[PDB]
Amino acid sequence: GSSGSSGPHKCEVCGKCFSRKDKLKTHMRCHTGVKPYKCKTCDYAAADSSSLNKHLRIHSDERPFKCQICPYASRNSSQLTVHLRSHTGDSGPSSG
Ligand SMILES: [Zn+2]
Ligand SMILES: [Zn+2]
Ligand SMILES: [Zn+2]
Repeated sequence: GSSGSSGPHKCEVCGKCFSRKDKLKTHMRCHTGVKPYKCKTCDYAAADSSSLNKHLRIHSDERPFKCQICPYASRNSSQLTVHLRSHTGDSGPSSG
């Protein structure tokens, strides 16, 4: 059997309180952007990866270092050293 669940649904996305489900249901119409390509700081969404990649260009950031396991990056090597730690279960090659 099922009891059911309900409650208030605020447009946290922007911060608009909506009690009438009918209202919100449509309110979303505005927030319609399911693009996995979004800036790090800006709220811009691109369809094609490249698009986002280029957008990052304008942003002056010196990140010569780049992790292997993850596409992560750091301005200094030191930072990367501590970052790696994260990768605890790094399944890879190992002789012996
Ligand atoms: Zn909203
Ligand atoms: Zn940006
Ligand atoms: Zn990493």
